Amino acid sequence: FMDNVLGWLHKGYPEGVPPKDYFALLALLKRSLTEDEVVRAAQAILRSTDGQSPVTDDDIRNAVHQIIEKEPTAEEINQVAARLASVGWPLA
Amino acid sequence: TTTFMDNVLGWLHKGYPEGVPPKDYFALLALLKRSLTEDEVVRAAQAILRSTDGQSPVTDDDIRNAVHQIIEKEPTAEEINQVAARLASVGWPLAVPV
Repeated sequence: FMDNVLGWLHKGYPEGVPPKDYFALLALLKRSLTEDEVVRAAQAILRSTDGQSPVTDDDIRNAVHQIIEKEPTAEEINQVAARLASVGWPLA
Repeated sequence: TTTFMDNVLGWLHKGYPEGVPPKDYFALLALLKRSLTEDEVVRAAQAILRSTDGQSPVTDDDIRNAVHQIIEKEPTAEEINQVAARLASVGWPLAVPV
């Protein structure tokens, strides 16, 4: 797994995951951006950045949030980071 | 889909009946994200293809057994799915979703 998914899990459930939240947890873990959402998110970053300053997880989270209008998961952020990497955009 | 979640949720409730403490997040995520390597997928599909003729749709049980022999431990839902998907890429009759 990616390090930030584990970080995301500690952030979301700082004192443990109670059994009443198992469905919510797994549903969130399963969630991903559609191809069209990944295109829009990467586009949004490219529109707002110069290609020198490395793009941060926070930058990507904000771009994705604006698009899906809800708190992004680590997996969603990573889809966009991957896409930006495919066009050589610097990543933090 | 619904069945994927049914299966993982059933597993989670059984493995962690009183909750998942933060010390077990590493182990939990490792299991949830565990996947067959490409070469393991190839080997599973090949063993299944050798022992079936299409008159009997490949079941979850068929795939589970094939993957178990390869990885030498109980296969997860995602590992089973990877093989079902590979089999579907050659149009092999499947009982299970993908």
